[PDB]
Amino acid sequence: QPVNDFIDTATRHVLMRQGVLGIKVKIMRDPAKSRTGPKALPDAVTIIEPKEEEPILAPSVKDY
Amino acid sequence: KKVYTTPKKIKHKHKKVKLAVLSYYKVDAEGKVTKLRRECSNPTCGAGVFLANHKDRLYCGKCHSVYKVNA
RNA sequence: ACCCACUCGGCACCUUACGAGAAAUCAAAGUCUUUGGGUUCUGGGGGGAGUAUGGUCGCAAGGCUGAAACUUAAAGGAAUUGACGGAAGGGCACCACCAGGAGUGGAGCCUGCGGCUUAAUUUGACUCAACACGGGGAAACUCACCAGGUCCAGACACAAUAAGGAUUGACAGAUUGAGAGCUCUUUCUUGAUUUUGUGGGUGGUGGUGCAUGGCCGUUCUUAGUUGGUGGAGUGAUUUGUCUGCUUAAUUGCGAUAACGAACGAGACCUUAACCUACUAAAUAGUGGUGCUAGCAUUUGCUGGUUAUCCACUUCUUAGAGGGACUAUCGGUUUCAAGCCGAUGGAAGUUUGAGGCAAUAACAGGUCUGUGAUGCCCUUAGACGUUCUGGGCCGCACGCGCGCUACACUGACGGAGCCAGCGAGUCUAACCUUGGCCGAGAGGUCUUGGUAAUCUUGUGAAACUCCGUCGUGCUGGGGAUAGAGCAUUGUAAUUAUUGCUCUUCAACGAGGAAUUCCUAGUAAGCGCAAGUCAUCAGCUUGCGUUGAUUACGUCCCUGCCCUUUGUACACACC
Ligand SMILES: [Mg+2]
Ligand SMILES: [Mg+2]
Ligand SMILES: [Mg+2]
Ligand SMILES: [Mg+2]
Ligand SMILES: [Mg+2]
Ligand SMILES: [Mg+2]
Ligand SMILES: [Mg+2]
Ligand SMILES: [Mg+2]
Ligand SMILES: [Mg+2]
Ligand SMILES: [Mg+2]
Ligand SMILES: [Mg+2]
Ligand SMILES: [Mg+2]
Ligand SMILES: [Mg+2]
Ligand SMILES: [Mg+2]
Ligand SMILES: [Mg+2]
Ligand SMILES: [Mg+2]
Ligand SMILES: [Mg+2]
Ligand SMILES: [Mg+2]
Ligand SMILES: [Mg+2]
Ligand SMILES: [Mg+2]
Ligand SMILES: [Mg+2]
Ligand SMILES: [Mg+2]
Ligand SMILES: [Mg+2]
Ligand SMILES: [Mg+2]
Ligand SMILES: [Mg+2]
Ligand SMILES: [Mg+2]
Ligand SMILES: [Zn+2]
Repeated sequence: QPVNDFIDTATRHVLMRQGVLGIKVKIMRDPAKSRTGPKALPDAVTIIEPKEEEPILAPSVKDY
Repeated sequence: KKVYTTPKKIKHKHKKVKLAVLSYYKVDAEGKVTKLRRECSNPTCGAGVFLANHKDRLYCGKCHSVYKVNA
């Protein structure tokens, strides 16, 4: 499906003196810009980066 | 392929004759002009057009074919 | 005789490489451009050729010595990647077997192919990967073929003819299959649109698919491709990408001069399964209520009523979510990836079935899909086109896909009586309910539907029940043929199709061989759609009834992978 989604293909027939040539063009668009559709490949698996903690600290409690 | 055959005799064409024509008309000694060959009473053939004289047969050629007036 | 240590001198092997080399490799092939221990011998591109000639030795065969002319741009070495093998080792698979199912191969017919025949029987394609294929079911059309008849739709440029008329058309007759003015007779008509010529176009189901594009099929039911940093090598390259294990998978685990990634696989997408949770619905449906029929009557049971109202969303529809991750437990295993069993679960075989699908190869098929196309051919007595008629169907016979059958798990006759995927008419005649008529086929009058609204609950068929028949080519089987009725169409003859009576063939389970298939599958059974005016024995799908037997292997066959050989690289054609 991402093919449907992200690649755009066109074949044109250039008619030259000696015969004709077939031109095929493929363009793959950046998924991260998709504006209106999946923002990535189905493949894509990002893990959010954890936060270096400064734990310890014996109990205590705030009052408001 | 094969090429050529024929029991001879190739069909021709048409010519549409010649004729230095429209002498048919008679003008007297200065100079009354009388029409030879009657003209056609069809409202699509304003009386300039004439009728050919065959046998029985008078014929409007301007009517590309049509109508068979006969005297 | 044996064991240990040492030491001369041998035949060898192992590991390394400071070092050498074009490399393969080498304790010499090292101590060489930082070039000298002593010495002998041989080579100077490839052929011509160890040939000619002379000498010499030999019994001979022949040995030693040993040229040139001429010809030629490479011959050659080592290694690398491919490609191929009628070498070796592993694997993978119902287009392979195993266990079986259902058959085809035998028969009648249908249908494609060859062959023959023919005026013509248009043509492409011939192992899987040609032969119910070209969506190829051809009565005209299609159509390309054959017998014949018209027309130019021959752009444009120059030239010529020529307004005293360049050219156009025709009635009747002749003619012709033809009510074609094709041609001719005849004599009007037309008015610069044409005609003639050359040049140039143009069309062409003409050729070339071995000139091409595009598309498609095949290898492939396969698992392969590539770069970053590091390691190896002067280099092309290699390692990564690997013994093993595991997987449908270069899928992973693991091993590890590699580490970490990308394409392909997976992911993704579509469809089938699960939601009494969500949002709803007179184009879907339930319960209640009225109005109402029948049977009982004791409240009951079974129906009618596109709105008589009320409520709901379980069944139907389709939006949004949710769900499964081989989960829990256990066995097995390098307790690794995984595989196996049990439980739970709508669902645990990639959940089932599909879509999409890398790099690369083929002189695979298609110029007969294209106003895609190069080149060649042809172009007015056309290979353009159209009209009439025939032909693709022609039948000693070979081959392939099929359909129907050989009956009693059946045929026939009454009766029960249940799907799913679909499709339908505007400037038109498509899908057709209902009523009459008709034995049937059909006919006729109306009708609903541009559709979840009507056809249609598509009341489909196998199937189920009660009967008749009773093993007899029988009432199994329905070829062939006669006679009649209708439908489509301008047209049905060589019989489009449908109905009816009659005729009642082979076929008594099919030799050698051979196809397909593992679960809602095989097989049986029908339906809708494509085609379609009319014609399905074909296909694409659909649901209905619903098994037996594997859940393995490398024996056959096909392929893939390593190893290995190569003088191949246009790559064993
Ligand atoms: Mg090699
Ligand atoms: Mg078997
Ligand atoms: Mg058998
Ligand atoms: Mg014709
Ligand atoms: Mg010309
Ligand atoms: Mg010419
Ligand atoms: Mg053409
Ligand atoms: Mg080709
Ligand atoms: Mg091609
Ligand atoms: Mg050919
Ligand atoms: Mg399979
Ligand atoms: Mg290096
Ligand atoms: Mg490899
Ligand atoms: Mg619901
Ligand atoms: Mg269970
Ligand atoms: Mg070829
Ligand atoms: Mg083509
Ligand atoms: Mg045919
Ligand atoms: Mg076939
Ligand atoms: Mg019956
Ligand atoms: Mg009658
Ligand atoms: Mg109406
Ligand atoms: Mg009988
Ligand atoms: Mg019968
Ligand atoms: Mg049909
Ligand atoms: Mg067909
Ligand atoms: Zn007139």
